Amino acid sequence: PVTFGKNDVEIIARETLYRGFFSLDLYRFRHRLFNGQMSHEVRREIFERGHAAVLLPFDPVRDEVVLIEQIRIAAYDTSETPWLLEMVAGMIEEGESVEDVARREAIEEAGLIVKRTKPVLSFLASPGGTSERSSIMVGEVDATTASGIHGLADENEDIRVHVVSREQAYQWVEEGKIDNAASVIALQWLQLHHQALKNEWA
Amino acid sequence: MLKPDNLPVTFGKNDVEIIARETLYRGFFSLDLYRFRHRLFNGQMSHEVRREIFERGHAAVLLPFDPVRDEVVLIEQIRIAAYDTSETPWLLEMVAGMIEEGESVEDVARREAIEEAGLIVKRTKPVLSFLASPGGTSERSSIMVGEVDATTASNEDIRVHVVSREQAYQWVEEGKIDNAASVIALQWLQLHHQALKNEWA
Repeated sequence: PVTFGKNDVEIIARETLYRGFFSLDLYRFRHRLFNGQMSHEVRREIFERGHAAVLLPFDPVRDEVVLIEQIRIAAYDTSETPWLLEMVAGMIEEGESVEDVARREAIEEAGLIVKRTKPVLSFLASPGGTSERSSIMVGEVDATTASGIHGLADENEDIRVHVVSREQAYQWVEEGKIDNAASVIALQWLQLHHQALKNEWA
Repeated sequence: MLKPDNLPVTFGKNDVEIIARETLYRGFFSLDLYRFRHRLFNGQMSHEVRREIFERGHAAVLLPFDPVRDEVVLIEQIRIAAYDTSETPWLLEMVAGMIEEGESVEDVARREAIEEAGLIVKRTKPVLSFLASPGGTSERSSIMVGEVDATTASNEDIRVHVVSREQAYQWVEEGKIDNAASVIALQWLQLHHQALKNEWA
């Protein structure tokens, strides 16, 4: 299919338009057009916020999924509520692996000690404006052990764990009740592979 | 009075107060700082919270599906932001475009299908609306399935690719197609293709 590669791109320069917790960078480049010629200089403002590890907590025995609820203020303007039902996830630091970030986050966010893990899919959230890549892992979990609300809150990350059947979690995606990219992709993947995953982990 | 809306979540918009939004950078895309306070699960109100949010508008996405030939029409184009974590920045994607003032998702999807893939969409059906990455961006993308005749597909920036639905899906499985919009749309299609083909029979 795709034939053009990095040798068909000429990155002239990159600049940081804003640098705070996250960064907004300007990529200035030329690339090959489908007629074979090179383009003029193109400018693109890219949102740089590192990359993420996502963990789909799935209990094979109970056929349940563990969801974490937390506020995502960015969802405010286009959603009925900024509190979303999500997957366990966290930013990949230094030389951490996607598996260890996923397993560590399952402990911090859901109080779950993941057993067997298996890679799922790795996706670009929105290639047109952010470099962010998210790698999904499905982790074998015992849903009966998720933690509850924290008495003394972590105001940087206040989470409430929800345990639902796999079928209901999938239905909520179909219904738009779960609509963040990581959860949609992970739960759609589960719906497409659950019998095989259950048999494998049986 | 009317009963409140049902929420599968604990708190709603009335449980958070946005103090103000400050622009960190303004270009065609912007980076804002939301300052707010919100109820905590332990029943207390939080301290002010500050988050940087990438504001880049919202998009309409169209999965071109030919139910009779069981084919999908993909578009190929460079996405420079994919450069640092992909072998090549040229990605296989769905037809897509930004929704502007006074335009419906369907208007945009139908227009973009013509200018990106030279396709005249017949019936459309809403699939799913997703938040790309709510932890850092407000971007919302609404997906629709557009009924097309894959034989009528048709450019210096975008190349059209007609493949079978199974090929497109297998490419998602192997990681060859890995942008959120395409993965979601094609996984949706893989789960609903027979029902859809029957509906459009």
